[PDB]
Amino acid sequence: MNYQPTPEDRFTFGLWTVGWQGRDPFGDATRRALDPVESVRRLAELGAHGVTFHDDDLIPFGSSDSEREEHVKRFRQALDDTGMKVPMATTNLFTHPVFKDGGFTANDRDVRRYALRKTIRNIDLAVELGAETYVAWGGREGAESGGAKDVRDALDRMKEAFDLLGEYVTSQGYDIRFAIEPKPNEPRGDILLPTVGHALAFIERLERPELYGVNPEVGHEQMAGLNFPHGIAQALWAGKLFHIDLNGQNGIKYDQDLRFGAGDLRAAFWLVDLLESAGYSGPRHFDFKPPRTEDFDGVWASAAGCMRNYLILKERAAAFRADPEVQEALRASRLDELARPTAADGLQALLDDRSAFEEFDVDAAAARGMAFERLDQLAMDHLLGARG
Amino acid sequence: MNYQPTPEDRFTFGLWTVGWQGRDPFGDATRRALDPVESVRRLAELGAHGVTFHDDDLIPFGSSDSEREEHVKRFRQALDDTGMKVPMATTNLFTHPVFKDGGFTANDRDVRRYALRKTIRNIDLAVELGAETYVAWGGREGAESGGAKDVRDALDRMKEAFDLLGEYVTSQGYDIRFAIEPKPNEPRGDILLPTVGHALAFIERLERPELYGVNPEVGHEQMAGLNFPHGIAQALWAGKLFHIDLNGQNGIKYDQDLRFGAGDLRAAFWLVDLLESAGYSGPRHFDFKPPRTEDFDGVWASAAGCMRNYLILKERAAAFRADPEVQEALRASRLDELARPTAADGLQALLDDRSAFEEFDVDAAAARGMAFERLDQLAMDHLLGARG
Amino acid sequence: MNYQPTPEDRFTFGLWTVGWQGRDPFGDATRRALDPVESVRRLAELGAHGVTFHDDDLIPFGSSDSEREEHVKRFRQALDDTGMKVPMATTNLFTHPVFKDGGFTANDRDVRRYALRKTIRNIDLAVELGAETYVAWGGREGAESGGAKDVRDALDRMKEAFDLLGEYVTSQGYDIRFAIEPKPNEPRGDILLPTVGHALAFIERLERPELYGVNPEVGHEQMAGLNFPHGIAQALWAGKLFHIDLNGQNGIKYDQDLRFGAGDLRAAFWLVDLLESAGYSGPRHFDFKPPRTEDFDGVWASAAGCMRNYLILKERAAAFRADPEVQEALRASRLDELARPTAADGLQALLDDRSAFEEFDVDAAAARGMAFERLDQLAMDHLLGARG
Amino acid sequence: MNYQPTPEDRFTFGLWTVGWQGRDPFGDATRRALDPVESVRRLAELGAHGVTFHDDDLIPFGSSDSEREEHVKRFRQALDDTGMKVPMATTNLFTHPVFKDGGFTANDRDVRRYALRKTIRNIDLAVELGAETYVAWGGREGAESGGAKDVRDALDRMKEAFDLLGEYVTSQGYDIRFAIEPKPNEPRGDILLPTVGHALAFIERLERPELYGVNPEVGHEQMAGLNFPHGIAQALWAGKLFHIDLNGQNGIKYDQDLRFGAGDLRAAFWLVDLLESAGYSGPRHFDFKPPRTEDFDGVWASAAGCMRNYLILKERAAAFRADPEVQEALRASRLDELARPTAADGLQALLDDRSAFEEFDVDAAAARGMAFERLDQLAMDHLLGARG
Ligand SMILES: [Co+2]
Ligand SMILES: [Co+2]
Ligand SMILES: [Co+2]
Ligand SMILES: [Co+2]
Ligand SMILES: [Co+2]
Ligand SMILES: [Co+2]
Ligand SMILES: [Co+2]
Ligand SMILES: [Co+2]
Repeated sequence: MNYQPTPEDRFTFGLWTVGWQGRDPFGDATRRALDPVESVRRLAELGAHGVTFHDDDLIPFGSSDSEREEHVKRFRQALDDTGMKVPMATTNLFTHPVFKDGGFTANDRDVRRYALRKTIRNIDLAVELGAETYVAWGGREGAESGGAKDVRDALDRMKEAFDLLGEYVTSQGYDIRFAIEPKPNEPRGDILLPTVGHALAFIERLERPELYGVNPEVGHEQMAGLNFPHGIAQALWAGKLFHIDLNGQNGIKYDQDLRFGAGDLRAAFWLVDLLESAGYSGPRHFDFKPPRTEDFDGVWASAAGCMRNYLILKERAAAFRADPEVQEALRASRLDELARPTAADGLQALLDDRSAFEEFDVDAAAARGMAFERLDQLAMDHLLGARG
Repeated sequence: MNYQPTPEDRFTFGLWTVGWQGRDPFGDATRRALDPVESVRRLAELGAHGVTFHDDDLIPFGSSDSEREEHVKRFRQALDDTGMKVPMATTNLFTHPVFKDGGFTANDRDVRRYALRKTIRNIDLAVELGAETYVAWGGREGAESGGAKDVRDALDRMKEAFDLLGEYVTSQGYDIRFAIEPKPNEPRGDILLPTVGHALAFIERLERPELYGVNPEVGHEQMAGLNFPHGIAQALWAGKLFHIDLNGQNGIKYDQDLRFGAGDLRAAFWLVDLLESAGYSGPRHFDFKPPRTEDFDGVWASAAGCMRNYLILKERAAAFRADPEVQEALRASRLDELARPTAADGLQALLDDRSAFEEFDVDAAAARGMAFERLDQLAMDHLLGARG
Repeated sequence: MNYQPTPEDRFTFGLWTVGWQGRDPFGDATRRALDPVESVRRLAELGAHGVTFHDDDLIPFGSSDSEREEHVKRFRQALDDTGMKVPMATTNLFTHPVFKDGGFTANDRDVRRYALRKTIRNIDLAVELGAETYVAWGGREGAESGGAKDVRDALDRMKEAFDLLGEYVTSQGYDIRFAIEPKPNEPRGDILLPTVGHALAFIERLERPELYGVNPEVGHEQMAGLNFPHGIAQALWAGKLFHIDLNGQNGIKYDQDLRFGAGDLRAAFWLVDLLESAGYSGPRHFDFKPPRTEDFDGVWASAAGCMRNYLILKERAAAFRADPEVQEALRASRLDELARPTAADGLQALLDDRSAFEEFDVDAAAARGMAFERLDQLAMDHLLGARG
Repeated sequence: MNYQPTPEDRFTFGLWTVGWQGRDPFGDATRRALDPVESVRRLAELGAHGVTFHDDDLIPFGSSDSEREEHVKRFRQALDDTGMKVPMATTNLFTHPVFKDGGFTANDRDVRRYALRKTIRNIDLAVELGAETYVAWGGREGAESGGAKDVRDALDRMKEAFDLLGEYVTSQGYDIRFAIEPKPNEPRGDILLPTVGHALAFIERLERPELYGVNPEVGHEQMAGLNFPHGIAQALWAGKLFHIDLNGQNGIKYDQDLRFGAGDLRAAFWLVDLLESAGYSGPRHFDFKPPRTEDFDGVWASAAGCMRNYLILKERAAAFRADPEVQEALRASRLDELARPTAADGLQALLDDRSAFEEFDVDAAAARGMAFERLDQLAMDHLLGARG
């Protein structure tokens, strides 16, 4: 009863994930840098479907046009020699000191312009490598103080930037969509569009909202103490789940970026279930960070554990939904009733319905048990593979 | 140098605020119930502008049509005898056991219908008393487990309900708007539309989004560790700030509902500033709870403290923005640059601009100090009224 | 492969657990009160070992000496008719309004005295029923403001109270020990001795520290974002784990008090393991609250789920420690090295050891991988009962 | 009405504070390294009393015995040329990869020994420079997983290390005391002795507890959502407040280390008050991090702001305690009653007191208002310097 991941599973990893050197705010790198080529081969041997990357992950900052091509060529040969795909690409607008006050919302106008040019350059490369989704994580978009950033003005600059990026893509006739990755805080005191909710609402104000979705991260939403599965549900409801970042997070605190399955285990189970039941076809991205206490051997074991955890949860969730005893329980809880419209008969009908108010026995309605505990235990028994 | 609140200040209070009996999950009521009439007179004497209420706050649950009128009549005379106004009204869809699984998103269809009828009934009364805004806090909309509620289905029921309420109002030709009050958790494990961001995004999916705004609460947003001022800014940017609930909250934990000014003091200062600079004209509502450790004398002192704190912060914020030294600091931080468009020259222009990339000196740009600390200290000195 | 709990398991429940009426800060009771006798029989039929209670749970407040005996007599017959035991008893110093400012640390001296008398009265009854541990949860000990309570003075009153209780017990020659249950916040803004750490340190200042331990709660420690298993470990290390309260908690927020197993599942697994490996013999108490959305049928299902979850985790933890592959992994991580003293050779020896500094190859030491990820995946595979 | 700090104020700063290069987990250094000598002169000109440092802050890692002396000599001349003192010193057991699994609790025995030797070496230097307190922050002491560290075994190693350090100091006849700085998490998933409470309790298990205190940090305690002033109070009560680290923290999240006064402003006011009323004589250390968005000019402005904020709060707290109206309010709240013993008359007396139970009118006692809101508003008016 083993769970071997295959390319068909659509499991992808970021060059920065297994490529993390282990540099933390209070420690130095515990591992040597990994050549992108090596990562592409190791991941392929593990059963990955593809890899994503930041412009600065593939081509070192300040690289000449000659070096640039050379870096891309090598990467291209690796993908060809393995069959790996590049479904998503993003831009690094947070590392370089120049982005200390942000990229698209930096107070310095000259910096904002540079941010757009650096991004557009990568979008072109992303389309060349075959990326279908372009993610944008504004890690420096925010502030540590109250009078340091006018959110109203910042939002204007944020929209302007995204609007321009949409005009460029549509002008080049590129078949690529944008995905905004929200984050509550870190490395900034407060980051703009901190949750999936703030990102979804901001997208509705863009000139072409149909060109923007959302790339929510398990750990990010949890950083604010929110229910990731619930967040994902809303995104799917609004048809904006263009991509997703899987990982682990131990409650509220710094961005752990643990391997998928870690941290909130039950949350992971409910997430996989929703993704499988909703029919999510997007790639199963893994934005994690192998612990700095591990070596190269540990890094590969960590990544493999991510795909394995997903497969295991996927199996338990399927068995949980296919279990008649569970199907019967769902009905006992009225899960089927929640699906039926409230007033399909219309407003006037509902207004003239005495059974809805005038002659509604609230006493008897309130006495009805929801039987939610029995259903949850059935879900727990399935997760722990202990069905008795 | 005193701060006497006047009706012109637009300070409003909820009947449940100063009317709180002090019943907590681990204790009984420490204060006797207050007759709505008494609250309307005491608040008027304090300088309040008006009071808001839940259908169940003014007319006891199960009240006969005869009792109903009687309760309203008395309340109406009090408002006339004092000049107090009723700018906002809401429905209690959380107290009664019948709403143990929610109101608009309850799994039981019969309950959902009853919830809509109970609401519509109050909307009518709200329009009669002169309410301009109708708030909806779905305190029971959520779940304690994963398989107990299908967020996708729940969102459908939530939209259906709001859509119907919009049809009723437009059908009656009522000049009233809706305001959704988000809350992360409590009393439910997880409440739907937990943040201002989730509420704003959900509103964009309604048939008539122009009829729905947002009533964010200081404590609620803080319950998720978010930046309230930032949240309010986004709302104003999207022109959805129809109402606001002021109060205090000590970090992340249960809903304290402390008097305005308490908890995050700096957050309160930045909030008042934004509200005053943005030109917010809506009422300054106070959704607080006088500590159960206080008597009737303490309740009045608590409410008065709310209006006083706002007035004090309002003064400090005004002095902070009018201070030349501060105006000069804002320029040093490039606050004025953040206001200028990024690429007003257009996309093609930005693409052909070598000064934005090809010949952009990032080294010199990165070396520029933001001078945010000096600005923040200037803001701190103003708040503490210690300008030296 | 079922897990039937037996009295030998030592599973106990509080009268307030399954007896919770469902009264929340925003809702009324959804269930009718349960007669203590009924709870004692239902729990016995489920396989419980015994039940605990607050003085106010068994004998209604203000009960006459005649009523008191009557309530005790009935309870006594139930225990005899079932074989259930009463391993722990506690006092209710939080419900009654009189305790609005606290019990042992109330500002009013007359209240503090009353609190001690009310407690002593119950200690006597606890010893009569056969209780071995007396828990003290200071739910009202704290404050909502800074100048409302002098922690230094409060700590004095707290010690005085506990010191007096120790003198009473030793004077009566009672064979009962005290257990302090810490809680970060709620219902008070901040509660004294908020964590297991603060309680353990405060106990070291008591006249007879050997008479005081600690009754940590899963949800409480989690309310501050701490690692419960780690907290329990420290308690065991200091030999102060006299009792423990099991339950569930979904991250940081109000006190959920969910059934054991819920909330942090992985945390529960590590907790059970430590309790089983350390040899904890104390009773497995369950301080939970059946969701108000459930009826009497749901309450029993919830309680049963608590015992079942423990048994399942107990099995997985045992298999995880007995697995050779795991034993080998522990060695690879140097878990065995952490057990060997650092400088058993002494200080002088360590000072003269050139291999510890002068000739210590830190480069090679740092390159050694901890192999913690492989061990964690092995722990995960065991928990999910998916060993492949 | 300005607040010029003087050496008499006892304001100290860590070399790593104003020396922070700005390297974050998602960004590079935005500022060039500062020569310790320059920091000692700039701080002196600002009015600082002295500076603290880690062994690796003054002497670069791997420095030869010849380089070591050279670094110390220069530093010594700076202190002489300015009059600055070195009240505290600490060891860097977190940066070097060798300490990836911890220092004193590392699984590798050879690493633990090296950690002790590296520490002892610095203790000697600390005593030479005139340090009175030696702080120990176990930033790497913890784990990211459950089976990666046996807290029981780890605690043994932690005690062994501290015990040995106490034997070395007493053997050398050094007049220096140890101070343990707790931290909930970061950079490790969970750090041992996460709160002031866990550190105080662990110290009571040391061979010579009289040689160990506690160095609590404002931001650290807040990282767990605890009340810093309350934490400090308990420490003072146990006479273990040997040192303290001042700074700012915006609720629950990563370690911001903002300048003193920032983050929780009210918490800062109550802290200063307690420190001034308790008579704390220890140095007012500032463990902060100047925002990476600032230049050298901003760094100095940030540090100056720390001393200024303390002085301002110190003034407001003094005026708040000296205000008769406040003194009268404290009495109205019974703050004076909380100071009087509960049962000075003894146990037997309290047991025979019918006025404490038999004839205690709880009804009238419960009706008494605490008047805490009035007192808090008086405290608020004083803080905002708005006494009307
Ligand atoms: Co992350
Ligand atoms: Co991500
Ligand atoms: Co609230
Ligand atoms: Co509200
Ligand atoms: Co609890
Ligand atoms: Co408990
Ligand atoms: Co810190
Ligand atoms: Co520190």
